[PDB]
Amino acid sequence: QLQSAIVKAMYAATIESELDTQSAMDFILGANSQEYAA
Amino acid sequence: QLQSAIVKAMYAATIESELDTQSAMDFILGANSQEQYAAAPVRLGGAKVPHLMPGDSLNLQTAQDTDNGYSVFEQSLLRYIAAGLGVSYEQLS
Amino acid sequence: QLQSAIVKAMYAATIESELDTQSAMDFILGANSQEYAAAPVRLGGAKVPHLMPGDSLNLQTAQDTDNGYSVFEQSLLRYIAAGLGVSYEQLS
Amino acid sequence: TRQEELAAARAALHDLMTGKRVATVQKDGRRVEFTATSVSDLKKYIAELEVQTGMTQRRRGPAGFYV
Amino acid sequence: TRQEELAAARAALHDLMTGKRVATVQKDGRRVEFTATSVSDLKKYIAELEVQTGMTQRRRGPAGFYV
Amino acid sequence: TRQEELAAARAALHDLMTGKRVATVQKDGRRVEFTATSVSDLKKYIAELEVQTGMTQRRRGPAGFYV
Amino acid sequence: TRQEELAAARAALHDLMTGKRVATVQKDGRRVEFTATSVSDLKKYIAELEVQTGMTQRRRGPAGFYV
Amino acid sequence: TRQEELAAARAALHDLMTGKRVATVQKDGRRVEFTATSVSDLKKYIAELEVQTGMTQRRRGPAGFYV
Amino acid sequence: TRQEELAAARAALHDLMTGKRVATVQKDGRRVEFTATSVSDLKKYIAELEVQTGMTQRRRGPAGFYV
Amino acid sequence: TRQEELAAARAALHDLMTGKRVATVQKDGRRVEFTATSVSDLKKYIAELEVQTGMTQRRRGPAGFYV
Amino acid sequence: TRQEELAAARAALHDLMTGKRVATVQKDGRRVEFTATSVSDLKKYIAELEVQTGMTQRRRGPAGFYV
Amino acid sequence: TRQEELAAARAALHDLMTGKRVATVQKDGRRVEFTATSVSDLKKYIAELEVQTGMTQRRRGPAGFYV
Amino acid sequence: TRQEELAAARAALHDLMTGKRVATVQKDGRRVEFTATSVSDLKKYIAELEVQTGMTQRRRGPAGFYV
Amino acid sequence: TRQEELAAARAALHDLMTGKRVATVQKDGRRVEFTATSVSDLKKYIAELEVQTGMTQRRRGPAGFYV
Amino acid sequence: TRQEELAAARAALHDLMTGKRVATVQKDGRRVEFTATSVSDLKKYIAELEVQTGMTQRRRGPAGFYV
Amino acid sequence: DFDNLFDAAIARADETIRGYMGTSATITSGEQSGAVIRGVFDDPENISYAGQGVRVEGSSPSLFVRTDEVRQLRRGDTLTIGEENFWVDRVSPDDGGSCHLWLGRGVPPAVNRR
Amino acid sequence: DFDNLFDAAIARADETIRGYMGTSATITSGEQSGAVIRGVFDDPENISYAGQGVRVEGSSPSLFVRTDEVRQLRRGDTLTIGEENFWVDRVSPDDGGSCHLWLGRGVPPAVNRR
Repeated sequence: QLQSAIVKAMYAATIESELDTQSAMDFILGANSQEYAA
Repeated sequence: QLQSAIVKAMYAATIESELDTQSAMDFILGANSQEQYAAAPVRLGGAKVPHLMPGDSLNLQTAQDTDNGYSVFEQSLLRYIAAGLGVSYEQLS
Repeated sequence: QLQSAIVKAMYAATIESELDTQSAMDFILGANSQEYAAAPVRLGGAKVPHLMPGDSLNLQTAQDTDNGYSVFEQSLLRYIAAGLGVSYEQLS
Repeated sequence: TRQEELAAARAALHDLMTGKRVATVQKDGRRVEFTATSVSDLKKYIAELEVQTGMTQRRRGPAGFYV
Repeated sequence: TRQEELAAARAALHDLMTGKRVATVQKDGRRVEFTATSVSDLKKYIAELEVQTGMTQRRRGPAGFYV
Repeated sequence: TRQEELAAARAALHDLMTGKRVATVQKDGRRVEFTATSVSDLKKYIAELEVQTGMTQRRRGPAGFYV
Repeated sequence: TRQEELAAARAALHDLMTGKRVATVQKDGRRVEFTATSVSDLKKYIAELEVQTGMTQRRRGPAGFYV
Repeated sequence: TRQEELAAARAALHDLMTGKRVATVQKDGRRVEFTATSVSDLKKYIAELEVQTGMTQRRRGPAGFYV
Repeated sequence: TRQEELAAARAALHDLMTGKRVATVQKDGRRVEFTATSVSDLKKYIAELEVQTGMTQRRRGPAGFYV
Repeated sequence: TRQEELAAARAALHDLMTGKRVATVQKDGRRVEFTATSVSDLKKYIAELEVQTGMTQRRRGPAGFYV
Repeated sequence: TRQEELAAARAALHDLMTGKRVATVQKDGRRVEFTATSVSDLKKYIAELEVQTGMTQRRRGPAGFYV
Repeated sequence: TRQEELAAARAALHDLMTGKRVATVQKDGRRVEFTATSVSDLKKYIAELEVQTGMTQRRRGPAGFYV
Repeated sequence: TRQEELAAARAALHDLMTGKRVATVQKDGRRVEFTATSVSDLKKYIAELEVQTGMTQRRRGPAGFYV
Repeated sequence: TRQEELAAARAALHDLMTGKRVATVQKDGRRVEFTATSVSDLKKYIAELEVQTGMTQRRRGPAGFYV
Repeated sequence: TRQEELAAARAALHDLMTGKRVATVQKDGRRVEFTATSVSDLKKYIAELEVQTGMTQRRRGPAGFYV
Repeated sequence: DFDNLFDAAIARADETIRGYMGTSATITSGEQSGAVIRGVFDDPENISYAGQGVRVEGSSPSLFVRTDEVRQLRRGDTLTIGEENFWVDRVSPDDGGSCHLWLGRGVPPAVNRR
Repeated sequence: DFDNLFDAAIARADETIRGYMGTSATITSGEQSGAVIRGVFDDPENISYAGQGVRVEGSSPSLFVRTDEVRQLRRGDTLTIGEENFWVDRVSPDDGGSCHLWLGRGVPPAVNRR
């Protein structure tokens, strides 16, 4: 039960788009690709 | 009821990609970085908001309350046997 | 009522897939098919699956196991208490 | 005959996917039509027969979690 | 005679799936069109008679949990 | 006459399922069309005719439980 | 042969996109009618064959947060 | 004429649900169209007609219970 | 003029239900088409005209209850 | 002059009800079409022109209660 | 000059609902048609022109209550 | 120039309302189609144009109350 | 040219509203079609265009209150 | 190549709005068909192009308040 | 080849929006049509390659907030 | 069976319509001699005037048999349709799955081969 | 290849129809000599009467194959539709993606050129 709470709480948000995965974070979730882990 | 409680809580979420499993979790959940099947464990970091495209989804099941009348129904049967055993209910339960 | 409570709880999840049921267990409920009572499943972590399109993982919410049954006994127990004369609270 | 069945259905998807599935063909006084199957349904059919045949693995069993 | 028509039904599914389910055919003043079914209805239909016949297992008695 | 009625329905199912139940036929000056019925309707009809007729058991009563 | 269809599909995507996806070409006494698919599922087919193709990276492992 | 019309209706239902509810008939220079009905309505018409007719038992008065 | 009216209407219901309500007729230049009704509306029309006519009781009052 | 259409419309209903409301008639270049009206609005038109005319009582003032 | 249109409207109402609002005519090269209005709006149209015309009261106002 | 179309539109409504709104007329080899609107929109069109025209009072500001 | 655009649009709205928006016109071998717009979009197409022009006050601001 | 195509598109809006958007144009044996687009998106293709061009402002930065 | 791909898309939007998306052509028996495409998806298609190609920045990221 | 994908499809087309339309044919004489063939019969009209008025109204029967079972029928052989008899005059070549049989009436006229 | 964006479309349709009906055949004699050609074969009817009556019912084969294979054919050369032999008589002009082939039957009649 404790493990389930972790994962269910862990994936907070989600974004979908036909755009590039790297590009989406740049234009949606701020990102720092201007300067492995996504 | 105890086993049903586990399983109903044992499956937190699901993913609905039409790709392969190995690519799906490497794009939606993470994992990979293997050493050299049992799929792949996922590190419990934080946040981890995934990018998606149409045709895929991440749905986490709400499951259901684990005591939907169980405890109160438990008391009733306990009262029943408690009278049968001739001992006070509060002592037995 | 207790017997009906058992069955409602005893079935928790369902698997819907045109795929063969053996592979369905393997790719959804973990399974250990590498090893006719179908197949057991080891209890572990979350094991989130990757069901293909056209599949489902419905979880049956069942229903309140005591949807008034205890209260209904209260009325019956009082009535039967009158028959035996002994006070209800002593009986119950 | 699964292996060629895999090839046939997979090719049947591709030509349909771009432009090349013939819904019907007409020569003067002699034409035939074929029921136009969907695209989603075929992929389930495509997905169905590949796993049941001797084709290699394409999906694994859920995914655990570790801290 | 279940098994042979079962294979024929399976064949018809394959024919229908890719391109071969002929809906209508036309000659000089001679045409006929057959009724067209869905795909899922056939899929459950073929599933119906494969279990009733003697072929191998495709269904297992639910699943239990051990720890 | 239920037995042959079932047999006709049995035939009328499989042929409809694959390709054979003809909606209509045209013969350049003479043509007739027949109303098309759902596959579900056949299965219901064939089942209820099957249970009422003299053939053996198909479906038993409700299932019980025991520990 | 992945690049063949991959290039063909994207070319078909562009072809279908502007004006050129022809569903039927008619010459006197010769009608050939192709089927047509939506843009979305067409992109889904695009979305699948390239990722299983060993081309450049196009996906990333979610997104973590740091204060 | 209860028995006669009931038997006629049952036969009509049988042929309709199998293959033979002639929607319209055309012979060059003439054509007629018989209207098409549903199947559930025909079945309930059959049921009410037979229960109205002097035939045997078909229904039972609910059901009781006993430990 | 109500008894023959109801008799004709019931016959019309029967023939429409079975096979025999022609909607459109045509004789190589002369054709007619009739508006088509439903089945439920026709049946309720039958019921109301029958209860209005001199035919005897058919529907009784509400049922009581006794221990 | 209210009973004439009362008879006419009522006769039209039965004409409409059974088979006879001609939707349209064509004769080799001479063809006219009549717009169709459903049975419901027809009957609910029958429902008032007779009550406003000298037709007998057909409605009663609610209903009382007494133990 | 409103009564005649009122008379025209109700006259148009009666024949339109029974059988006689011509949707279109045909004279082998000289054919026309008209837009078909529903019956609901027509009853509204006749109603609104009915009250505005010099005709007397038809619908009184509210309703009293007393013991 | 508000009076002319005010009368014209209202007359157009009445002509449309009964039977006379022609949508197309086909002389031999010469046909032309006029698209038609609804009636409520036309009715609204009647209301808005007349009030903006120097017409008399047709609406009253709310409504007072007195015991 | 906005002012005459209003005049053109206002005129186009009117004749369309009554009967005079031609959907299509055909002379033998020469037929053209015109897309028919809705009314509400056209009505607002009037609205935003005249307020855009120097036309006089058509709408005012929000209304206040005072005791 | 932005302002002039905007001017053409703006004219096209007016052309489509009133009566003149040619949908299908037919000559003897030769005819072509243009696709039909709704007004709103055409207005969108007008509106959003105004912002991205260097023309005059038509939007203001929200709206504050003050007692 | 993205730039010309983009350039073709640009004209594809503009010509389709105004009047020039040719649905079909007909050269007296030599006729062809094309599958119609929506406007949003085309904008979506023209959106994705715009940023995908080496074109300049067109959409920045989030938005800050300071008092 | 044949590199068409269409004829085999239309082969199914003819057998059902021949089942659904027309009757059986009881061929007599000829190399086939006693045999039964299914086909669709129709008898259109034809009036010839010859001289001033010599109207000789008759009919031209047709059968539309399937070519597989009517090979080497030849020409002089007759045929009984139900209760009445005819004699074949022309056998058309197959359209792909079947052909047309043109029937005379009464006895076949002589031979006149030599 | 074709400066019309339509010829490729219609020619591709020509590939489908020939592949979806009309069998395949091979050539005998002529420049092509042994070569396999797929088209669409059919045989209508044609009757001539000549004198008082000399009805000579025959056929009229046609192929409708794309032009590229059928180049340098001429007229004297023969061919066979599988088991049955024929011979080219007339080649229709290119439609745009194909052409029709008109066949005789049996041996081509002489030459009679010089």
